Amino acid sequence: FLKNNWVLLSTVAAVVLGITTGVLVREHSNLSTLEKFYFAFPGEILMRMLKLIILPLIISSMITGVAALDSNVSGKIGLRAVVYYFATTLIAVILGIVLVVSIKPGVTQKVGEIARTGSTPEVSTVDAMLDLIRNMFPENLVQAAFQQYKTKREEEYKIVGMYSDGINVLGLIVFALVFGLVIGKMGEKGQILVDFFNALSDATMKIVQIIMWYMPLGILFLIAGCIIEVEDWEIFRKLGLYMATVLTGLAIHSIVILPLIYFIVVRKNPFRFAMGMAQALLTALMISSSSATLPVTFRCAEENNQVDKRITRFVLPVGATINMDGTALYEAVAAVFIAQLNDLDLGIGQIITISITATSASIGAAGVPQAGLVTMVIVLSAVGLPAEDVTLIIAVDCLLDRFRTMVNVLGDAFGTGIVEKLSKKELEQMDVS
Amino acid sequence: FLKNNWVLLSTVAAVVLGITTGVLVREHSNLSTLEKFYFAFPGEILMRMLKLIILPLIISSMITGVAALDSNVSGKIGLRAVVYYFATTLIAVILGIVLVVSIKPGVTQKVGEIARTGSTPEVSTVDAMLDLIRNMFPENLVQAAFQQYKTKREEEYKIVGMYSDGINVLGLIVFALVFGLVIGKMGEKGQILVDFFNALSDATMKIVQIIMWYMPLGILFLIAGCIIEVEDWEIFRKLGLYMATVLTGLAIHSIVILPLIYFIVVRKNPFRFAMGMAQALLTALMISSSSATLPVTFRCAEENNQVDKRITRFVLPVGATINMDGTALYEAVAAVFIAQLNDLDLGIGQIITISITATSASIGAAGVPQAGLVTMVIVLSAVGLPAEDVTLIIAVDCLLDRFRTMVNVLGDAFGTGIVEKLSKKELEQMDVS
Amino acid sequence: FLKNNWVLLSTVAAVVLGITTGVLVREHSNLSTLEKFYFAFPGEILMRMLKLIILPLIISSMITGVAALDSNVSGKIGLRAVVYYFATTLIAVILGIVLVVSIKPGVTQKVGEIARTGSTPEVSTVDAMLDLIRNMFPENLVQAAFQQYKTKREEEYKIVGMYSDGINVLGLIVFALVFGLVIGKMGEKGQILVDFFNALSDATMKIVQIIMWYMPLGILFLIAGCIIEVEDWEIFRKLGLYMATVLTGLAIHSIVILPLIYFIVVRKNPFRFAMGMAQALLTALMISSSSATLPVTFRCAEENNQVDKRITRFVLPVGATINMDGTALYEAVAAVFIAQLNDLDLGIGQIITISITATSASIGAAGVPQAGLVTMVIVLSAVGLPAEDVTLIIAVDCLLDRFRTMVNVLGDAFGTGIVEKLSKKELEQMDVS
Ligand code: NA
Ligand code: NA
Ligand code: NA
Ligand code: NA
Ligand code: NA
Ligand code: NA
Repeated sequence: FLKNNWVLLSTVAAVVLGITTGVLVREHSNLSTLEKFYFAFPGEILMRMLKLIILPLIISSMITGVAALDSNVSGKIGLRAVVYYFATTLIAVILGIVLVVSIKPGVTQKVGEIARTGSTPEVSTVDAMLDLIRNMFPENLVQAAFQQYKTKREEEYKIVGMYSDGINVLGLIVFALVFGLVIGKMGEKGQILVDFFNALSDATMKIVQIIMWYMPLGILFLIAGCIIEVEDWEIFRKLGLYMATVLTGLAIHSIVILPLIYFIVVRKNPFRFAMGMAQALLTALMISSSSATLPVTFRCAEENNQVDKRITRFVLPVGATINMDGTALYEAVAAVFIAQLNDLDLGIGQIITISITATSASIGAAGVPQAGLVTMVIVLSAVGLPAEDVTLIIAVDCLLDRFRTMVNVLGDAFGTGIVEKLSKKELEQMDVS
Repeated sequence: FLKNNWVLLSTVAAVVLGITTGVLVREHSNLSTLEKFYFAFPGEILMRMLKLIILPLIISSMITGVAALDSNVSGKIGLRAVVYYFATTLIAVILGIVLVVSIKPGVTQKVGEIARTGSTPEVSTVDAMLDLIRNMFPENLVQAAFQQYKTKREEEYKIVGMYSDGINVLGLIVFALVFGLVIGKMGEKGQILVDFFNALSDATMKIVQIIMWYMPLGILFLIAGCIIEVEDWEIFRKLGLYMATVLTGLAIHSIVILPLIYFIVVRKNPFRFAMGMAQALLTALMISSSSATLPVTFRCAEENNQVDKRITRFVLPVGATINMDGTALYEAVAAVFIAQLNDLDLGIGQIITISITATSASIGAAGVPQAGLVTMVIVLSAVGLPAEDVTLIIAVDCLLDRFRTMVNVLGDAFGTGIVEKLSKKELEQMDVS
Repeated sequence: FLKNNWVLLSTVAAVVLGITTGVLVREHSNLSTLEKFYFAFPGEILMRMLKLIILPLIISSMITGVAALDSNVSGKIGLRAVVYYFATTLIAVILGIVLVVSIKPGVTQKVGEIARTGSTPEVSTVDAMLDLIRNMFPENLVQAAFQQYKTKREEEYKIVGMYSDGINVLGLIVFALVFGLVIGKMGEKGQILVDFFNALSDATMKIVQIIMWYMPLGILFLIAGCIIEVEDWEIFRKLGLYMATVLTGLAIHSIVILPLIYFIVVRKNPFRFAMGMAQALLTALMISSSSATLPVTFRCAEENNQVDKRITRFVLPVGATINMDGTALYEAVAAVFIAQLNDLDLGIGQIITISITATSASIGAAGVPQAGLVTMVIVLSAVGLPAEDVTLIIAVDCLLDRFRTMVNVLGDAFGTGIVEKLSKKELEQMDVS
């Protein structure tokens, strides 16, 4: 049985050992902040090693995937993927809103009882959306590989912009799509670039295979340091009903809505598809990042589920960037819970604008130093609530982010198969002629 | 008639509509600073899309152009282009000085009457020239793609340098020329690099062709927001004679001096050459940037005027970087006008040093966050005037910069044809053997 | 005799003329700080031109060298090189410690008599080593080409990290080694990348050949400005015995230890090997940088000593990065001298930990804005001395750094030949089959 499922067994054992070690250490010892930081060093090393891979993999994969297909086939496949992503995000938002409204978690809990943690950023909604469009079209290609643009209102007001660290994934993907479309039409004139980027993609995948050897040791310390950070369980008991509502929404979505759509589109049992993606699901639940787990999702979807490479290389990065089913559900539930916490009544129009803002904000927001907090503030402003109410939820974000990430990865994995089945005729036509 | 001149007709219609919209909006409505900024969003998007193209196009074009020619042919062509650029800049400076001296605009106008706008930077002349030489030879190739070097005097004085945003075009072009010279001599060993950069150049040109579709909508809002910014026309009336002198100099240069030299060198009617470049001229007059309009100039000069690609790819980027006929004329006229504004008499030696400083400063200065203001301050210091007198002219810089840009582009376009005619024998000899 | 040794003769003449000019200028004239800075402009230009070459040369050379060999041959060659580097650094540290202890320079000199210069940085040992491991694995490939990571302790303490300028050579070399290993195994799939990087390496070497023409003029002003900076010779007389001890250690190492090991391993006379590397030795003694002189060492070792390119391309960059025989000897001598300056007795265990800290700190530290000062502070903290005692030695660092650099380059040059002789069978086996 070994030498075939060694990676999965090692990951499971590392997760179990890390949970046990975190519980034992935190319970039977007292550590300072500096010692707690020093305890999680291998996890940080694994984090930066996985971050090192994102740029070459995304660029080469997008260019190769777009360049392989014809222009007409590419347009159709992209349209189907976009429609699927939008529909799934909207359904997730609707389910979240319905659940949080029905359960009514915030009615009993008082605002004064709940403690406050973290700091609230200052957000302008229009400036945030305009910054999103600006980052769609960067000014410098080299700067976009490690930096992003942001505008702030300053003084009777003037807008001033600056650049800060953090890779601009959206602009890079837009440019990679346009470049692959252009070099596909050149034919014999652009073949050398196609070969260059194909070789680069293969090399990056082999490097990821190398990193997979060290992954378990970093995973152990990552989950252990996640457990050690929480000082007390009283806040967890105080936020029990809200976390239960969020987890119920995520579980219902992942177990019912996506498998039902998959079975309706492609007449196959979706649980074998989910079993194929189990390794990527555990990776997403541990690392808690959708872009860093992309090569694992690539490998799972291609080797286990026998999905076509032409569909996968195109679909997976775009889904990793713009498909946020777990996030939008979270935002909606948190917004309505905060509204119920105060003595504020919610009308039908308020629910509608909350849903629209959550759907657009999650899809648009691909990466920001504080992306979730900014989008949560935007939703709260849309409903009219103060931005300072975000502090109430921050205590359990480190715990819920992992489940949100794994839900996003599951959505992308299901979507790749659905789009592959939808465009079965085009692939046959293209390969025969 | 359509489907052949659609781009030109759309650009003309967009310019007319933008002027009309700007006039109507500013006259029949009152807007705040924030609303004025929000009104020009499509123009800013077009700006950053055009800036995204500069780096790959310049690098690939320079490498391909130098690598195609032989070393001896390259040296001759470069020498002819450099001599033409220097001579045209010197003639422009002389014409400017003669005109501003003859008209005497500053005699009547009092210094106290003219209002003051903007902020005056602090400039050291020797430090500025040394920074120019430093930027000729950058320390890092990756950093030079999006940043530039500057030194300031601080304390009995010590020099401290730092890096700020803004692409270092001069250093990139120097390195690209050296690299293309080196890989041309390698022969069979460097062929793969030649193929790589040829394909990159073709892809970049196709991407520019894509951007040309959205250009008109951005142009409309660019010219409209340019018109809306000016608060009142009283300052325009107060600076009427100075603007008239500058426009007279630019028009005389563009209509007489360049066509005469072109007709003398190559026995052809230069107005058909200008008609071929009309699209690039309108692009430069709208965007007001010489580097961003380079692909349009490439396309016009190659498709319409049937200029050789070997000459064009070498000549156009260098001219875009170091040929500043419109700027030097502006600087000279502004300097002498400021001198006439005060009770200061100008001697022959003062005129000579003004002309020399304007010629060297404009040619050397290719790109700086505030390039024109810094060079104007340098010229004022050379004649001995205070740097605070720059504030008087800033009011109409946004209007005059477009005409200066279009004059620079026209000079480059004429120079490419003149150099092509001068080196007709070398091309034939190289292609036969 | 000319046209064959023109570069060497020009360099020697430039060194002599620069020493003469520096002595005459400083003695018969008085210059301000600004004028002293302006006097060394050509040297600074040569400095930045040599820095421009490091990134492409290192990346292409490492990728090409690793990709050429088989995986098993690569592992053996790397292991032999690593063992040689560690052994030579340890021997250098032991010799330094023995010499400084025997001579006893600090017994007579009082602490109060010695003047203090410069500023002492704040260093945390554990944070420094963790930063070294972090820089081994960077987060962004584009950012690693011009920036480095550093963590500081801030407030009951929290760790905050930031990025500052300075190329991350260690992370780039680790990635280049892994990439070359991966693309070597791909075979026919990775051939285009191999060709690309081979051509890039050849082009970079030709560009270095171009820079060699301007090198002498910059060297003259570099050595002249080095001489002019020192205000008085009294401090040199006060630090005479310490400088004599350091120079004795360096000379003994370079003349006895390395040639003896070379002769023992490969039965050849090592002084002809040293004569071959004379040009690189003078380059290192003038520029005082090990990475900037790497192409000169490449050319000397390949053309003059007939060393195999497969061994050289692999060995020389790693040695330039991690082989610091001169530095560790310096650190040990300085530490023990500072200890003798105070009324502090040194035990055997203290000597052992000093030697271990010097050996590990010099090898690990490849490049930092203040690398020597930080490692000296680390050693002083390891022995328990205050970090403020570093100010005593800074006066002669600009003089001693050149000798340290030339010792490092000599060690790398000897190591390449020793490793080539050790792995003679593998090369024959690989080329026959
Ligand atoms: Na979705
Ligand atoms: Na996703
Ligand atoms: Na000119
Ligand atoms: Na120009
Ligand atoms: Na060593
Ligand atoms: Na070295």
